[PDB]
Amino acid sequence: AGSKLCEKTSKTYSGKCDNKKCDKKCIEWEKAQHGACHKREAGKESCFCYFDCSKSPPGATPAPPGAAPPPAAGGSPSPPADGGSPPPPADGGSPPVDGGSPPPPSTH
Repeated sequence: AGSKLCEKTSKTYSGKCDNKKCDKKCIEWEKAQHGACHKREAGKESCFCYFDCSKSPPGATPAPPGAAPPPAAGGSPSPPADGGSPPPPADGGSPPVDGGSPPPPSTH
């Protein structure tokens, strides 16, 4: 009938290599359970995700490439970015005069 684990190797991830993006994209594209990213081989970033398929027995026994997954690793980059900082109020010049000017936006 069916009962095992299915893992994807960025077979449809595309785009840059991120942390949450790799996982989200995995569950959004491959509807997996958990995904991760790793840079290696000519600097090529690969995304590996694992999700229960068919039934997923208590033994797991996924479908790896060669039965040799990556180490525990410890990367997952995600610096402090994007914290609420929209563009200025579109006044309208025509011709354009740059616009903006001080004071500066929020978040020092």
